Amino acid sequence: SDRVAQLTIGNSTITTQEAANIIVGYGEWPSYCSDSDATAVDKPTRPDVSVNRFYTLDTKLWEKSSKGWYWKFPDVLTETGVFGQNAQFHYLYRSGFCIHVQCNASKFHQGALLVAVLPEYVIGTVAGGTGTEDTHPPYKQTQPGADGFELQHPYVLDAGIPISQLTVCPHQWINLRTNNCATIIVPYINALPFDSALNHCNFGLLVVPISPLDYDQGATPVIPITITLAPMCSEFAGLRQAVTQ
Amino acid sequence: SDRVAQLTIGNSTITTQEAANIIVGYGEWPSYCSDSDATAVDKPTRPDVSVNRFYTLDTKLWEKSSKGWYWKFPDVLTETGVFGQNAQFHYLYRSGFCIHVQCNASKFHQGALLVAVLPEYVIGTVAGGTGTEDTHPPYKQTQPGADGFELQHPYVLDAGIPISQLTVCPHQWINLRTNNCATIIVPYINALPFDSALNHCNFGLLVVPISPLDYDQGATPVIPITITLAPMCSEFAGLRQAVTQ
Amino acid sequence: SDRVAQLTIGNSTITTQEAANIIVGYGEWPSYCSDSDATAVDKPTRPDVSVNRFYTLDTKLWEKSSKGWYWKFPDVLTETGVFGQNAQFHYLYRSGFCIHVQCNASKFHQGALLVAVLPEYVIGTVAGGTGTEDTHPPYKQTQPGADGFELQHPYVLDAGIPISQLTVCPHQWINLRTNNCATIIVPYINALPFDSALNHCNFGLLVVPISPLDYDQGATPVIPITITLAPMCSEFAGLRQAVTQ
Amino acid sequence: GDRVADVIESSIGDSVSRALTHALPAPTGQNTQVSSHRLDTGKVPALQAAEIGASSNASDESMIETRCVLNSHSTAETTLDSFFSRAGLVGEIDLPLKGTTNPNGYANWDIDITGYAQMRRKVELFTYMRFDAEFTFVACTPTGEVVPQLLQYMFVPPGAPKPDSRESLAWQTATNPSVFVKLSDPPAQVSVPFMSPASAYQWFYDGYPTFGEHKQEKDLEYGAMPNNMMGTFSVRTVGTSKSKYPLVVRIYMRMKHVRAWIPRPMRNQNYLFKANPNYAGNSIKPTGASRTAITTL
Amino acid sequence: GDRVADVIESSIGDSVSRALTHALPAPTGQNTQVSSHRLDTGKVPALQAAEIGASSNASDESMIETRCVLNSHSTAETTLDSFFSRAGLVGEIDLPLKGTTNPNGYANWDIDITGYAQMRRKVELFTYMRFDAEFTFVACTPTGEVVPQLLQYMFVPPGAPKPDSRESLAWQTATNPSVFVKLSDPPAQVSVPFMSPASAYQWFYDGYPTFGEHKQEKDLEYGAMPNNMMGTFSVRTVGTSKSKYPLVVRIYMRMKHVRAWIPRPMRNQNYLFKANPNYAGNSIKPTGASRTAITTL
Amino acid sequence: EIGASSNASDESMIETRCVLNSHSTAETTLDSFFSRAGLVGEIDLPLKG
Amino acid sequence: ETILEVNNVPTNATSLMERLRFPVSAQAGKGELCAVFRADPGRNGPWQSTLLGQLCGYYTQWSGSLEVTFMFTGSFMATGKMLIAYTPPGGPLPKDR
Amino acid sequence: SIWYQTNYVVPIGAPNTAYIIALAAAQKNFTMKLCKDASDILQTGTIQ
Ligand SMILES: CCCCCCCCCCCCC/C=C\[C@H](O)[C@H](N)CO
Ligand SMILES: CCCCCCCCCCCCC/C=C\[C@H](O)[C@H](N)CO
Ligand SMILES: [Cl-]
Ligand SMILES: [K+]
Ligand SMILES: [K+]
Ligand SMILES: [K+]
Ligand code: NA
Ligand code: NA
Repeated sequence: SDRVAQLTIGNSTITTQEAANIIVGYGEWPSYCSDSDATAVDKPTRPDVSVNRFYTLDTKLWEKSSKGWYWKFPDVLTETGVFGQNAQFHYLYRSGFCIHVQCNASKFHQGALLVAVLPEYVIGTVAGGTGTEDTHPPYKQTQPGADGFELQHPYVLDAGIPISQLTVCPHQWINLRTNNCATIIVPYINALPFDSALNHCNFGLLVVPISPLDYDQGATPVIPITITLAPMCSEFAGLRQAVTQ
Repeated sequence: SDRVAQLTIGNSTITTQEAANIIVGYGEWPSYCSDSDATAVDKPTRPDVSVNRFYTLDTKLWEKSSKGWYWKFPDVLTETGVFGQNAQFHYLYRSGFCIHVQCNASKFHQGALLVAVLPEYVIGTVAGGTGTEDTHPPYKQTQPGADGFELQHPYVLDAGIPISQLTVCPHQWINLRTNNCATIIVPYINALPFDSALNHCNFGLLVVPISPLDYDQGATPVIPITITLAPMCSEFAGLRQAVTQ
Repeated sequence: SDRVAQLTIGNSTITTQEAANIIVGYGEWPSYCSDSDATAVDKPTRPDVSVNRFYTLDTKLWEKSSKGWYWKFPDVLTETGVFGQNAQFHYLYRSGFCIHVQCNASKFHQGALLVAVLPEYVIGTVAGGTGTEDTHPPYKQTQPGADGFELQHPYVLDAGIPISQLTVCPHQWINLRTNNCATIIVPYINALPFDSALNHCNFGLLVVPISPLDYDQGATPVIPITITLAPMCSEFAGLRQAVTQ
Repeated sequence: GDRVADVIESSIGDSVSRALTHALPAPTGQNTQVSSHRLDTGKVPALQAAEIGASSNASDESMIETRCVLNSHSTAETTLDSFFSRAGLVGEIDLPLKGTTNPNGYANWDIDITGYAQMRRKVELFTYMRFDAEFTFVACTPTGEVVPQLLQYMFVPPGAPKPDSRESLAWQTATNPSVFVKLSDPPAQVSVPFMSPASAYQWFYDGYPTFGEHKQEKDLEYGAMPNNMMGTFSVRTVGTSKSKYPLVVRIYMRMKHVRAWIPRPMRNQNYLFKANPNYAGNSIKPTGASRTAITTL
Repeated sequence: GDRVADVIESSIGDSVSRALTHALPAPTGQNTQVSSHRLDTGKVPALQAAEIGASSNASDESMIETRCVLNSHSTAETTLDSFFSRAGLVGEIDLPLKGTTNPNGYANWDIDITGYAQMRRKVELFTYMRFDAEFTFVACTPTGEVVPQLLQYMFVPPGAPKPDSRESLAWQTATNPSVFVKLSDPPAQVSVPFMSPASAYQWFYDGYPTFGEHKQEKDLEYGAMPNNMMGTFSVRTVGTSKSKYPLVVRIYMRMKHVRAWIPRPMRNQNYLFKANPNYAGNSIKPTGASRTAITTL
Repeated sequence: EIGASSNASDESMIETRCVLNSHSTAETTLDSFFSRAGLVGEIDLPLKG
Repeated sequence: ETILEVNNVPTNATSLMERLRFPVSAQAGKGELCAVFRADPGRNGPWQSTLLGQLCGYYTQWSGSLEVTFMFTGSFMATGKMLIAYTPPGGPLPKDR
Repeated sequence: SIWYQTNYVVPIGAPNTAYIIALAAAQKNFTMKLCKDASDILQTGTIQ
């Protein structure tokens, strides 16, 4: 009754029989922008069911040596479905998200993933190693799209900050002996009421193994991690031609 | 809700996620001695939290060939902590006990221990084997201290009485496929209101394998049995110098 | 009716037929620590009768040439009885004290002792005599245990302060032509609600002859001074293993 | 007075024995109620968890279809007095003419009822027992003949002087109780109160009577309970000259006004010695009978 | 709950400090009442028993014949704030150009007011003291000249990084409080709260700060009270280049909102070391002056 | 795994006494923490350079 | 709650993640020590990895109770019982359970 | 200090080693006082 769950939005339904409750980021559900917080004057478009629905975007393989990955929002979805089209045809965008990370193994496998959402996840570089070069991360690294990107130095989250404190952010753990998914609801987080879905990623999703995957030889060795997410309360404004960058 | 339990007394807390309820010996909780049952006139001392708390005293290894063990109360504790000190400095003592026996294995191990409390557990000898010698058990056998003692002839409980009827005494079973602990609460049992903690053991604790331990080669072979106990409602009187025997 | 007295606490009773009233230090009786002054959250243990009772710890011989002695509290008692055990097993301690100093002679003997309690009695050294060396008193001198310690320079109390002003502290005199004992009740004095019985001595007891002992040849020449004391309202907290230092 | 909250909300000193169970009247065996078929999920009286430590709570009615049976069978014969208030032999004293034992017309018997197995096994079903008793003394010659002889029985509590001859001054019996009876009279019989310094006699005492080192030399005192040591029963022929007849005194005890606490497993090995549970290690026998296989009668 | 009588009638837990005495208002010295001659037996105010431990209760009126005197003399100047709320020197820091001490334009002074005798003797009249304080900083050259120099004072609580150079990053002072002032400005001055982890500062601590063996090597810690250790006062000339002027900073402290407990005998021997009562054993002097005989002035 | 911090308190893990806590939480407000001036810039105006 | 680095021993950059977890495994016997650490939140050591430890650094004094929650991440089929103890001031590192 | 009360037990087929993750925080009675600078200053030279 805390372990079983069904999430239905749009024409999509997710089920899980080994859940660990649901986290509502910063204790606040997503909502549409009020007339007093808004500034842009055109009437927005709110497509509803055709964009607020679950999209399964990618699968990674968890290996005994995996470092961890990240995805950026709304970047992961800007080229997918009717949501993508709207994000491309409109200058302004805003929405919340329901994130459902999936990973099942067996009662004989073990390991624990930390699944967290970090708003304004700015990536740093190793500065030429010596720390004397002011190098910058390239586009494919700051906005990896649906493929996500692998962390080079998980301990400092590729940004000079301790992953040990990442739990100060909305998160759940997928500890194999306990659950097989993480569900996080994130409201729209920004210092502006609407923004560009292309130029700005409001938050990053981090999936990092903290207790490494293990099992005895002979047990299924391919343990996938699949990412499914749904935009909530999407609004778009400032219509013109479609743009991808 | 019968399987999960938390026992907190003093500065100590025990948890178990595979319990089988709690037995309250002879359906009576421990209590302090009333003014009408009492006879000694000095005002007793009731140390409370510093003596009524859990003490983990010993660990035994359960082997496929184990015979069983016993411990005597309050003997097991007369040299431990503030309780021991009080038992030594005072002629008179009385208390009840919360006994928690621990033993976890795996869903592939098997076996069953009988955990029982037998008041006035007088040990007998084999009488020189032929039964013609009136020999007596030595001190280390009648009051083994925290180490306990191994039974030589479990079937007759080293006292000429059938272990098959030991269940007429407050008890629980630790049957590995079901639970991993036994919890028994024992009130003060004696024909006198207070007594010497040194000269008299009010009861013995018996932990005897009745269905032998078994498992296939390759499964963890070291299966410990740990004894944790807590005095309840301890009272001491007749103060003088410390004495150990 | 000011001269006769009986002090009974625990299983001990003191009598005197030549008293000079009772001093209650700083006009305040000992008490337990209130819930608002307290800071430590564990429930304390208050052993009562087994620790708040009179302990006779030492006897000194008063000689025509005696300099004086001091004892430190609770140091004098940390290794005695159930009190000692509690002081050793617990980090925190607090209590008041009833001090009864005894000294009888005859109607033909003479002399006067000053019996005083000095809170936070820090001992100093003679600084290598010349005063150029920053030497420090050793442990056996700062915490002499039940034996007490003899003053080297009573006039400055081995601490650079005048014994002539020691009467600004709770005190009584044992002037042989008048009385044969001194009784002082001391409340717990500290800037903290509880403290370590081992690392900190709350006060020192001083017994110093101010008018030297005298008598004619032929009168009993052995005039003992015996120290008897009782902790009052003892409380202990922060339980763990026993520690002596 | 008490000002700190923890002292006020304290249960230190609670002298009330909180009991989880209570006795109900039960003069007859329980009746049987009509039951029918039950084909239901969730409810399952047949399934148990013996690990808990309780006995099964399943009844006839929930396991098979039963009729109504009104049960008038009495439970009166299984009360403790019904079971114990029957006189059994607990002592035997020989007063022979020629012999090694009690050859001088008198004998001192320390009161201990553990010398005879029938009685001993019944009382040892319990740990503590409190009761009054009726003692009957049957005396005759070794052939069971009745001869014209006068005897004196004297109860000697601990600390009273034990006679050491048929003419001991102790037989003046100015304070101890004595019974003067002829062998030709019916058996002498008296009532005895509950005499222990304790609230009950205890057949098992796991301890030592005194403090000290418990060196092997004094291990014969393990389990020795002075609270059960009621004294000596002394008997003599009443005369300054030796009796013309060899005598035997059999002592029977009948408990009454009985209370017992803490039931224990019943003895399954032969008794060897008085007041001590030693058993023959070379002859440990199964509690009952055996058979050759678990699949045949 | 508590059923045994002794638990019910117990005073265990009484947290009320029962006081035998109480403060009364006393803004002026006590008056004198008229008294006359008394020639009476039984009543004797002149006779005392100093052994009791109390001071004499005899008054002027009962020892001589007195007139009436209405005393308006105020008691206000002997309150603790009147006595202590006067600023005295408690520290001196040298910042020379050439030298062995603080030669690099900065200095760290551990806060300890026991380095100067006037102030130290006054506060040591009590065992415990709780108060707020006003600190004033007077800076100039060693001749008392005022030069155009900018200084930075920083309070470094225990655990904050102490600067180790005039250019230490610690001078960024993002959280510690700092005062930037010119020698030409009036003395800098600030208010400081009561900062101890304890309820009071204590000038005497008869104990050790840590557990363990107290071997002679670590006897320099006897009497060390971390509760009085408030941190470091750091000062520097504000620049990356050395100052053109030698400087001296004098630190004055003025207590206010003072409470004190447990009076003690006042120091009668010279002070030798900070926070420790060592005195010169070869020069123990009488508390005051002497004369040649008890019978002449 | 749920993502929340433990809700267990002192009272439910050990036997506690009553403690009336007057310790203030005022110094950990954001203004207490941040309203303290720190160096954020340094500008050099040299003669030669 | 943030991650406490009880296993603050490895220092090479490629093993830094190992600091976030410590192990348990089948012991061959009895009452073995698994790990130890000081409970002082503002002291160098394990607590420096926690946000509490870090915020603690901006304050000279602190007061209050702390809590450490331990999550077991072995397989569902693994069982065990551990004794976690807190030793108040004055007690030296326990030599045995 | 953390001790083995009994033992880590596993059946055939499950790993013999497993890990524990510790999470720490303060209780509701926790407060702090006397704001000061942290012991670390995270810069070596000037930040460019
Ligand atoms: C004038 C004749 C009077 C005879 C008096 C007989 C008194 C008998 C008292 C009943 C004692 C019950 C048995 C008590 C203890 C056991 O025998 C053993 N000592 C147990 O170790
Ligand atoms: C920006 C300038 C701020 C200067 C800060 C000054 C804080 C001073 C706090 C008052 C401390 C009182 C003295 C305390 C203890 C004694 O000096 C000794 N340690 C006693 O052994
Ligand atoms: Cl700390
Ligand atoms: K019936
Ligand atoms: K006046
Ligand atoms: K509060
Ligand atoms: Na059932
Ligand atoms: Na008078």
